[PDB]
Amino acid sequence: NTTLDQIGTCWPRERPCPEYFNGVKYNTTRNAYRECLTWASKINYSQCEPILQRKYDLHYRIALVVNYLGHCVSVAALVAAFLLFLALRSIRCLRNVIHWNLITTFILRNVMWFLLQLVDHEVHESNEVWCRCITTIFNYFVVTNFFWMFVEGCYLHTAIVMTYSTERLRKCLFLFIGWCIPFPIIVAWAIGKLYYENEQCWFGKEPLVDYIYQGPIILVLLINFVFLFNIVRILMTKLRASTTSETIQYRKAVKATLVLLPLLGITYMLFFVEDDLSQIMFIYFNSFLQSFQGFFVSVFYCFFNGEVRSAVRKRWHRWQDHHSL
Amino acid sequence: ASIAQARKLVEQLKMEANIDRIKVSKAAADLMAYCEAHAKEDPLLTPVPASENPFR
Amino acid sequence: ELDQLRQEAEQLKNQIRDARKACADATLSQITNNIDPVGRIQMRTRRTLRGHLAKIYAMHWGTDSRLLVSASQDGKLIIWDSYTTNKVHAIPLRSSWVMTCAYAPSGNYVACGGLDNICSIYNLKTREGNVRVSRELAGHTGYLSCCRFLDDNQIVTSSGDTTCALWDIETGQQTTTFTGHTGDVMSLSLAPDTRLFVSGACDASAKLWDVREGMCRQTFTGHESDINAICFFPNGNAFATGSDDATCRLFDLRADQELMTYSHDNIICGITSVSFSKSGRLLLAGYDDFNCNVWDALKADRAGVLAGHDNRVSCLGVTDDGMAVATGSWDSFLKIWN
Amino acid sequence: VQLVESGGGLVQPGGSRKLSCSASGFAFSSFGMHWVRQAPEKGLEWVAYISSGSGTIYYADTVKGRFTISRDDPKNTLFLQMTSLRSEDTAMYYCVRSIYYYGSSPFDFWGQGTTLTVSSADIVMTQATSSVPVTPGESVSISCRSSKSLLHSNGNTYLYWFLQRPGQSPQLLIYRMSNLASGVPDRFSGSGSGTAFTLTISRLEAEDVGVYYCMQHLEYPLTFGAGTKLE
Amino acid sequence: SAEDKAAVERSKMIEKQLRRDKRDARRELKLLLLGTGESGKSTFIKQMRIGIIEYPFDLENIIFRMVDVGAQRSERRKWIHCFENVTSIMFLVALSEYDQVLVESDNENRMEESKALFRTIITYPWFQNSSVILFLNKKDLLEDKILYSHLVDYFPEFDGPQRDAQAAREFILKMFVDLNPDSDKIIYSHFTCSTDTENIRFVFAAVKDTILQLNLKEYNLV
Amino acid sequence: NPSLSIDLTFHLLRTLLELARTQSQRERAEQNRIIFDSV
Repeated sequence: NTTLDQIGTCWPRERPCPEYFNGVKYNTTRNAYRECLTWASKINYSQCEPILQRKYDLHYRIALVVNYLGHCVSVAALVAAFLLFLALRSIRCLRNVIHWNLITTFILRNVMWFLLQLVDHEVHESNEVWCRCITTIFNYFVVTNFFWMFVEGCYLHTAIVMTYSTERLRKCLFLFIGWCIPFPIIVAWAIGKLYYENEQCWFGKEPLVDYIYQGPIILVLLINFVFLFNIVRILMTKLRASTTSETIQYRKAVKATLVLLPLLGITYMLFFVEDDLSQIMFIYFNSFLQSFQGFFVSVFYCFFNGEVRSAVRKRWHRWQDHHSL
Repeated sequence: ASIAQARKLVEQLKMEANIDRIKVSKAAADLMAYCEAHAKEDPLLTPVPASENPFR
Repeated sequence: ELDQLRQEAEQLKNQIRDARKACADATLSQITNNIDPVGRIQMRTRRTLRGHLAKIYAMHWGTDSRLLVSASQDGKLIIWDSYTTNKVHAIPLRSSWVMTCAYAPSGNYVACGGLDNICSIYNLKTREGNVRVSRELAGHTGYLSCCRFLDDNQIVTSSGDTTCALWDIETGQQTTTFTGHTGDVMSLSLAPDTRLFVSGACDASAKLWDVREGMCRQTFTGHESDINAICFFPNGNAFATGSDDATCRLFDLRADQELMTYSHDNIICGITSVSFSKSGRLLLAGYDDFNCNVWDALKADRAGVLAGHDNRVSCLGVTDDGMAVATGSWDSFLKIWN
Repeated sequence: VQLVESGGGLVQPGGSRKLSCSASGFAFSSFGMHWVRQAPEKGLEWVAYISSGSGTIYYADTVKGRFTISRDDPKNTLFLQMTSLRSEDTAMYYCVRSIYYYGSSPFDFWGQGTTLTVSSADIVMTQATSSVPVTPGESVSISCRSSKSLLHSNGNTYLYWFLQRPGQSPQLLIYRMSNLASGVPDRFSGSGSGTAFTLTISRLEAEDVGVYYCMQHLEYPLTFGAGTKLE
Repeated sequence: SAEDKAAVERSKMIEKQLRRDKRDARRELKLLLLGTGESGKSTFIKQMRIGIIEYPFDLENIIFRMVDVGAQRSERRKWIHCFENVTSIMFLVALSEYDQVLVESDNENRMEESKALFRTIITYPWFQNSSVILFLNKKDLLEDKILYSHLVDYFPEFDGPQRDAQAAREFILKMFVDLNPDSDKIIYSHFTCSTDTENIRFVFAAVKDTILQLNLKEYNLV
Repeated sequence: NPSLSIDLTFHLLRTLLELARTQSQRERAEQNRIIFDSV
């Protein structure tokens, strides 16, 4: 008698292979065959071969481990710097407020980075609410960090170019710029992404929505690059006036440029955009720069900062004298 | 002018030398007695409860 | 004539030293061995006053223990409500470079001054409702270092031109001068009965001045360095002084010599301000160590420390009833301890 | 130190008037300002308060929603825009200046006054005696009662005493029952508990004739007493 | 209470005025002018126009406050600490004072007192966070005096022509600059006279450079 | 397919998810081969 098989196909007393079985796609060009003795219990599945262009997986696991180590030690340094900024109540100036907000944004994006590690392919395929919310919040903290580096660029450029405007600036403007501006931008991004591309969780990409948030960030980097140029120009003028020796001039200008690079975000412009070796070194180097950017900024602008070190020393002397008695 | 200043210093030392000085231990005991007598009136040595302290 | 006058002055100083040694049967520390110590000091901040833009230099408590006046570099002479941290007055100054201030015992007037060499007296109780200049007491060639009110008619000042002065407020002229010091006079502290006060100067010697007679009663050449601040002991027969040599010196008027030295191995910084507690048992002193030290005035031991400031401590005061301790530093904050 | 008022006169019911108060001789911009009203057969009734800098505004329960208080600091002039005028609103109006802080002397100057003629949970202040015949040189004891305790947790009891002489604007006598007002002689004093108040006068002078007010300042709206005249 | 709330509102009004005065204090820049009466500082102030003495003046939008303490007869050690917040310390000294001596009429030049004051002020720890500006006045009078009186009596270390006023200027400048033991700081020098109207632009440029150097040090760029 | 330095985090996340999906599909394909050989 004629009955259905395990898929639901009625056999004669030759059929194509099924399209899917447990999620795996098959090539349905070839036919399966049923054995006969009255039907036999054996079904010939030898034709139903499953179908499975790759990049080097080992180098991406190495990049992942490097990112884990960099972001973890960056988290440690940012937590230390955050506690130092909260314990030392003498640190009040606008520069340090901007740097504190930069630290806050670095630690928030690192926490979001940690939160987005436990994602499998099923979370990607199924556009769940929590996944796109985590993606939107992460992108929000990213664009917020970029806007705070814009604030730092504008403040630094003003301080080096316009000594009057340095004092003209107030925190009431920069707190606005660094908090109110990214919110409708990320909201417009979320709306455009929900309208246009809602089949997969929002960290995915398809071969225009991301240009809403990626667009101004590059422009920010470009203008900060212009800012950096003017600063170096003035620095060179100072190097002409102060040391009057080309060796010292170049050593100081190079050290100043290298330390200004992670603060202003210009590291992302150093390696901007076929060749697998060049692409994997691109990913390696940008992973290095990104994972150590927060570490380098926190360490250089907190642990090497004269005012901060003096406040730490004074606090330590206070503690030792209080507890010794 | 330095002669007049020396005259003023000499007369000041004359005025300060010819004074009555009390026994040092007696004055120290008087200061101790003052500190003892007003100890209950000193809210820094004696803690003040919340119902009396205007800062609590 | 000068050499014989100098020899006579040296003989008189030697006679004074011999009398001081003759009456020095014991020091203070040799009889306080039988009294219990003050023990641990656990004072805490009760209020923080945040209203200053630049370095604070001086303060003075009111006699009601409720209002205080403070002076700062930003040109605001600010009168504070100690209980509710309300700002009572913010008096604009003609010259922002103010070093001292004073509060009248009646609450009607305040005084201020500094590098302008003018003692300015302001009236708090006016028909117009605003605080305006009532008197400009310009009579010095050096900076005004300290002013304290006796009443609404007479004020005692000390300045940097080696002269101390009793000023008549109503006339605007000096009542009398005190030309005894050889260096800049830094501070004065008034007796509670308004008859005597003690001044100190860069010549490392304290002088007791009689307000009405116009003469110096006692000279104490007991210091190694510049005297910075003085606070008078409440019983009228003693006082305490501070100086740059990190030793705080407790002097007795009737003994006519020093009673006690305060020093410690880990203190190398000078003294900027001093004050007494109500009973006189606890001596408070502000140092360049960014804190205020609580010293047991009878046992000589270190009783405690109040460390709530970040910049150099400039001013220290205590209420007339001893209720609260107030400190101020160049970090533009005031702190109240209890 | 002058307050010159205008914008009064005789009006019809339902109309509106803009009162003005020209301030001179003092630092007007730092002061809080009051409008106070008094009917011919009644005592004073408080209308409205505006703080210095216009930070806060308070109205009486019968005033809110109809009258608008405003000020112009650079011209030192106080304004009051009064609409929906009723026959009950006929009164002598007063422009009052005050400062509020510890040790201040508010209500120490009352304006000239202007005449305007029109064709529940509050604290009640009770002065049962309408007048007392007196003789110069004798002492006087005048009581006052409050419906609520006026003793606040900070220790102060917010009672004020006023004198309104015949044909004159009210003059401040005593504030917070311990601090005598400037310009007032030391023969006036006050005492009492949190609810039972006494004004004591020794060696009475001829110039002390007038109506005496007790007032509470614990909570807004402010209320006045009926008033006791010395005859 | 109503009085408590009104007192808080008045305190907030006072805080608003304090914020306004804070903004004005930020706009204002303090400048300390040191020097003696015989240096001709009144003519310098007259050129800059177009107890402690205040000299405010305006730029196009920058407000400067020059402070003159030279009238005071006092010992600097017990009051000068209040000038830590001054951006730059200006020393106005005349170049023609080498023929002049102190009031004691002994063998001590007024330039020696100026050098002693120079090093005494620089060695104060409160002023090691700011710059030094050196104004050398009476250069035309220097030019006349070097021909009247040869450059030999107070200058045993001078190497150059005894009538060369430019060599005199450079030598005196060098001697002043060599007195600073701290290589972290720079001295901004200017040659001025009673007819030099460019002193205000020297002050503006020197203060701007001081601010830029303080920023570069604060930024850990040098 | 351009790759920007400002999207490296999500680029690496996408790549790692593609690799995990590939390994999961390979394992499931081997299990399905076992099932079909058994059936």
